[PDB]
Amino acid sequence: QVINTNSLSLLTQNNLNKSQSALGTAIERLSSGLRINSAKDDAAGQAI
Amino acid sequence: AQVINTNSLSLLTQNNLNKSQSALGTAIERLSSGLRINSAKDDAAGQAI
Amino acid sequence: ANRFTANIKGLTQASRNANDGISIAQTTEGALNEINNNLQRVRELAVQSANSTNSQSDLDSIQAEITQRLNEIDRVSGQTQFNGVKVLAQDNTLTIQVG
Amino acid sequence: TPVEGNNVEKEKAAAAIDKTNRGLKNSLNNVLTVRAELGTQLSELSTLDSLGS
Amino acid sequence: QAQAQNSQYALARTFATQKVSLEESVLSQVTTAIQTAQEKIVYAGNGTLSDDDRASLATDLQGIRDQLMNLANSTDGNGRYIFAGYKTEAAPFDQATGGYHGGEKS
Amino acid sequence: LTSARSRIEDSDYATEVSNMSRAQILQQAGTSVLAQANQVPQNVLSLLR
Amino acid sequence: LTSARSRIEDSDYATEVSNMSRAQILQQAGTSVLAQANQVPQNVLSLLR
Amino acid sequence: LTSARSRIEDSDYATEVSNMSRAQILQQAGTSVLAQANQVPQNVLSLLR
Amino acid sequence: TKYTADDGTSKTALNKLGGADGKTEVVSIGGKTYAASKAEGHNFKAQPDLAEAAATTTENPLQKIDAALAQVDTLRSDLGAVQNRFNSAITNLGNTVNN
Repeated sequence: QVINTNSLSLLTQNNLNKSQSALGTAIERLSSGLRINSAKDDAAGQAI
Repeated sequence: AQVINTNSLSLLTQNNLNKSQSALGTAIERLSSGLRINSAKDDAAGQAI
Repeated sequence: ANRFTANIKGLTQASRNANDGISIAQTTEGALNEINNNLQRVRELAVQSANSTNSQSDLDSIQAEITQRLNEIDRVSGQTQFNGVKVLAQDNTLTIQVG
Repeated sequence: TPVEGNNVEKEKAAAAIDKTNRGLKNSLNNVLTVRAELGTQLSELSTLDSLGS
Repeated sequence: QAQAQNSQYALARTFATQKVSLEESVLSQVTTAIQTAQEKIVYAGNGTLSDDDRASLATDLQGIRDQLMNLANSTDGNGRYIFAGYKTEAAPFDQATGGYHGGEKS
Repeated sequence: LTSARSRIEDSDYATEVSNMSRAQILQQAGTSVLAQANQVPQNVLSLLR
Repeated sequence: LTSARSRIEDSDYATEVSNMSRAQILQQAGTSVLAQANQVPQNVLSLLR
Repeated sequence: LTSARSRIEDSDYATEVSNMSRAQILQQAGTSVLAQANQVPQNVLSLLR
Repeated sequence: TKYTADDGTSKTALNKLGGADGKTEVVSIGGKTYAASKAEGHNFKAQPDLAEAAATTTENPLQKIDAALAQVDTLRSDLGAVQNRFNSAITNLGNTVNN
């Protein structure tokens, strides 16, 4: 079952997506100098 | 166990950083103002008297 | 593990609440310091006033200065704010959630 | 609901919030219990599948 | 069966460790609280603090006392109260008077 | 007000540096694992014919 | 009365200078140790799998 | 009149020195982060081919 | 002296001589006496809590000032204590989240 065999691969991929998104957010904040780059960071606190 | 995700040790270190941060802030504040009792947070009874 | 996660997130936001409280408290402290200074100067003027040597025009001048101090006091009372909400325009009661 | 200046409504909101927290915690424990039930089935099925082959 | 027994003791050690670590930290906080209380009492000794000054000190001590009350009724990572002994389901100390209601059997 | 805004807004040097490190290391590990997963088929490919 | 007020209010040049020194040294130390802590997980990465 | 014009015109050296330092620090942080950013994503790919 | 009066409308009142000196201008609404500058343009609809004009040389002023000052300092003390409670709570929260 290439899919059993590829279950492997596809699963492994998903995890990379999660890690990569986290890295993107981290570098974004580290570059900008702010925790709140968009209202997607903190919706209510952003308004405040 | 060689854990990746949590890295508990760094988390520990950050606390020790914050405590020192607070100490240095208080020292700079008092040394610049020339007063021990800058805020009312410092000494309530001292404030009043 | 899921319970641990829940408690962790709750506690972090509660810490942020504590910081909200420290912020509002410190703004109030700042305003009250100025109230105190004005009151001290007012006591100084009241001390001056009792001189029987003062002529009535001088007393009127002293009254002018006192009135301006009181105007500033009411300004401080009404107009100070935090986040858009006024703090001292009434006797007020507030609970912060720290747990 | 707006609350500034008015009494009662701030306190009513506070009590509602407290009830909210209690319910959320109890619900959390309940759904975790459901997870435990499902898990109890899951690996038992896996082991019985191996036993079956 | 011997290996499983050893695993059982391993789990027991894990679950004891998690609780004891917490209690240690909380008691450390309690200790620093009591130390600042002692500090304040020394101040009360000064026989030249006028009445309202003594009342200010009293407010400060009230704060320390109710903080200690917070610490006493603390809870674990599940929700149970630690210092209640066997009766983990209820806060052990009365908020008002400090009377104890939890278990006596450790 | 500046202090309060800072608390709401600003990002933590230490925390985000640590998170970036964790993410990079997990990324490397994930890719290497991915290569191994890709090899997994090759075993069954080679043995059979 | 001025003298008494001073005794209650003022700060000590020397004491607070010393406190600032302690806090600064602690801060630099903590930052260095934090860096090493972050490094360790990459050591475990050195497993190369 | 001179005092008034000065209040309107002059730059406050303390505030401007502070601003300059803040901006310089941000510039270094941004440059280093950018350096890491270029490498990490694209580089990690080559490990797979 | 003109103002937004009780009912919600804009009304005017004529001036009168008063004051501890007795030579300053006062104006009255509903039987409460005010000095012109304080009252002028005032929105009495919204701030009925507003000071009146004086009648006499205020005997014993310093006592009154001092009692007010004592209340101020009491409140400042309480705020400081509450701030310290918050700091301790923050410390504890950090420790607990780490654990």
